[PDB]
This record gives sequence, structure tokens and C-alpha cells, in this order.
Amino acid sequence: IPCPKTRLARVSVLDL
Amino acid sequence: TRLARVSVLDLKKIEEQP
Amino acid sequence: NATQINEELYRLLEDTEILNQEITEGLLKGFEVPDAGVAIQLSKRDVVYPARILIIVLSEMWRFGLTKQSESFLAQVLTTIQKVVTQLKGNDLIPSGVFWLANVRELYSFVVFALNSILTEETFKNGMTDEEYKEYVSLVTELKDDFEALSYNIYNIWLKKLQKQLQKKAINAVVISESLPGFEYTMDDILTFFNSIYWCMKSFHIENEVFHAVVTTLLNYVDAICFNELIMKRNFLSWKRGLQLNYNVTRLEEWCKTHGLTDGTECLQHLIQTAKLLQVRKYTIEDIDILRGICYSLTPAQLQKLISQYQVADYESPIPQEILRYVADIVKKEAALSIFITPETGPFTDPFSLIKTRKFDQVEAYIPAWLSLPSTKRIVDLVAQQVVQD
Repeated sequence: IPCPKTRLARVSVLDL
Repeated sequence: TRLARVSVLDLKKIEEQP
Repeated sequence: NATQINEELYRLLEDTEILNQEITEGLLKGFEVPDAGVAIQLSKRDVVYPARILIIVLSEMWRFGLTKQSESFLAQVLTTIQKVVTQLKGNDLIPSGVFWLANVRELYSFVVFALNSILTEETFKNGMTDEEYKEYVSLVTELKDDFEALSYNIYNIWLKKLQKQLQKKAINAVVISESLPGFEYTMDDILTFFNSIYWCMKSFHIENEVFHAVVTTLLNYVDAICFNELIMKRNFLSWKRGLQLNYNVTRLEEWCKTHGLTDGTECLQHLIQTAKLLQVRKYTIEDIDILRGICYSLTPAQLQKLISQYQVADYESPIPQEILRYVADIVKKEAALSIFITPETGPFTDPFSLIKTRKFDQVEAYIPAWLSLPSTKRIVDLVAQQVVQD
């Protein structure tokens, strides 16, 4: 598997 | 992809939708 | 570990045949809009969840340089969305369309945000060759254009469908309906339709300019078709009829005034002025001279038509032949120097293109409890784990 580039979407955490 | 924008004729086709 | 997560993520992401099925069937075609009702406010989370899911999947594809995968993925996304909007009908027309208008808007705004980044920050050149970066930029650019096209398309399609749904109700409600006592759809139906549009757009966090554009268009459409119905009515046009018409159109005007629309009257000019004609005196030549100034949006031919089909009431003195002569003489006069108003059929400019795109500071990982998407949930959960670790 290739090296991972910078993730574009700034994913935010969430909890219930 | 390269999606084509809708024309007058297309809208006329949509008009007569059942 | 991180490399494990990245590994399973890769394995899931290159598997296009499952991801495409899941997305196009369970998320897109199997979309469930809140059936609670249009008046009921929502969080953006419950409105644009499909687009945000698509964004996480796409961004993770781009993370592992899976450009082709993204190409096919988004081709099917675009096609499926346009097809879904095209097949809408019935009680679900208003809530569904808006729903997709939100989601497309959410997608576009991200793609845009991507392009800029790819061009602005040098960091995105680190792990890829020059021509891979080139084809990447090309991809995202053409994708931006294609999402403009999609937004435009579903907007115009949905608006045309709306016009179609108004078509039947509006003619009966405005021209034929009689509210006032002493002078099937009613005005309450029209007002309910526009209430539903207003509240739906409000609850799905839709930008106001779109609302103004939609309602303006629909109102112009009503003005046109209803004028075209009135000017053909022969044993119908009278002073009482003028009174009731005036009342109805007044109700629409009030709806506009109370729902933030300044230029409603202007959209209902022909109906308003036709109502004004049928009420003001048309006995003296002076009265006709004033009539010319009141109906500043009606051609002399239309004036002649409306006057020549005026039905007199009990004990009421007919429109003088001298007056019919004078009017036909002004028509004669300005003919040298059609009567129907042709309704604008579209396509119209996308209002979304006349405002700033939605900013993209953050994307919330959320996959509605009732959803059935195993692979996608696996991807989003892995990504979420990875963010939790960092």
C-alpha cells in the first residue's frame, strides 16, 4: 500500500 | 463525467412527465 | 495500529464495485428525507449527511491517490443524483428537491475548497509526481465544472416540476375561486404551497437568495398563466369578478410582504392591474386616460381586449360605444407607431451561483443510525479512529 498523502477533509470527531 | 447542462427541450421533456 | 487502519482503508477504497453499489443504492436512491414535515427545523447534520459521507469517502480516496476510483465514483454520483431529482413527483416534490439542493451545494463547496488547496498549498505536491499532480488538478477542476452543471440542472428541473404542480391549482384558485360572499382549489391551497416552499427552505438551512429566486419565478409564472386565462374569459369579466380577483391577488401580496419579499407586487403586476381595470370607472374618456396610466404594464391591445369583454351587471350602464371607439382608436394609433404574455419556460440562472460558496472548516463523521451501509461505515469508522488517535 502507498504512502498516505495529507487528508483534505478536516474530519471532526463525534459522540453520543 | 463532463455533465451537460439542461436545455429548453429537456425541460419540455420533464414537463410532460406522468 | 495506524498502518493497519491505512491498509484496510486502502483495501476498502480500491474496492469500487461494492462502494458504488452501496452509495448509489442505499445513500442516493435510498435517500430518506425527514418525513416529519417541512416546517420542522433540523440541524445541518441531518440535512447534508449524504454529501458529508461522500466527502469523507472522496477525500480518503484522494488521500491514497486513487484518482480513477474517484472518477468513476463521482460520475455515478452525479448521474444518480440528477436521475433521482428527475424522477421526483407528488407530496415529496418540495422536501426532496430542496434536500438534494442542499447536498449538491455541500458537495460543490467542498470540491471548490479542494481545488484551491491543491493549487495553494505546496504540501500537496510532496507524495506524487508532476504529471500525477497535473492530472489531479485537471480532475478536480473538471469536477468543479461538472458540479456547477449538476447544481444548475437539478435546480432548473425541480423548479420546472414546481411550475407544473402550480399550473393546475393556481388558475382555479386565482381566476375562478370566489372568496368574498356576495360577489376545487382555493387561495389557501396556493398559500399552503408557498408556505411549504418557505418553511422547507428555511428548515434545510437554504440560503435566502434561492428562495427569492424560486418564489419570484413561480409568481411571475402565475401572473402570466392567470392573465392568459383572464384575457380569454368572455362571459366572465365583471366588476364583482374584479373585486374578488383583487382580493385573491391581495392575499398573495400579503403573503409576500410577510415572508420577506419586497418585490412581490412587481411579480404580480399584470394580475394586479387587470384587477385595477375591472374596478375603476370606464365611462368617461377621462376615466380611460387614467386607465392608461394605471395599467402601465398593459399594451393597448390587452386593454382593448379586457374592455371589450366587460360584462355589465344589473341596472348597470354599459361601456359607452364612444369609449370603445376611443380605445380602439388608441390601439389603432399605437399599432402603427400579441395579447398573450408568454411565460418564461427556463432554463434559469442558478441562484446558488450568485452567492459565496459554503466554507469548509470541518467535516463531521456521522452515519445515521437507520442507514444500511457496511463498507462505507467501515471506512468512516476507520477514518474516525485515525482522527481520534491523532
